[PDB]
Amino acid sequence: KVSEQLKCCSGILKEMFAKKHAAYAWPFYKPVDVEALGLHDYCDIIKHPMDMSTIKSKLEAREYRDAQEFGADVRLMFSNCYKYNPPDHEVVAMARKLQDVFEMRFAKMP
Ligand SMILES: Cc1nnc2n1-c1ccccc1C(c1ccccc1)=N[C@H]2NC(=O)OCc1ccccc1
Repeated sequence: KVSEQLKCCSGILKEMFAKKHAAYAWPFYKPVDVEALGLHDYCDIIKHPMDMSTIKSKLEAREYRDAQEFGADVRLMFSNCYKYNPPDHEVVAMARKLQDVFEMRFAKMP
């Protein structure tokens, strides 16, 4: 069961990285580069930063003990985005589009 669900989770992340979703997924590929982006207050507001590459590394290092732990990291990524940015921000619109993809696949896990 657990190995099966983590297998599915790897398939979900792979979909999220796929060219099909690149136009709204790209901001989540890597850790937020606060210095490059000039986000002086990002670490004041966001205590547990998360991104798709860190999630990929954690999967491949077999650091998730079940699918819900993986699920909580993905949702943390998205929540950090919603916490930091105003609701009308361009990056929030992208986050919700990508969360469409995640939530639909995640719910249909065996
Ligand atoms: C993820 C995530 N969470 N927040 C943010 N990203 C993020 C992470 C990585 C990369 C981009 C972003 C974008 C973003 C994404 C898409 C469009 C616009 C902004 N916006 C970032 N937020 C912000 O205020 O950037 C200022 C800004 C605004 C405009 C330009 C430069 C800097």
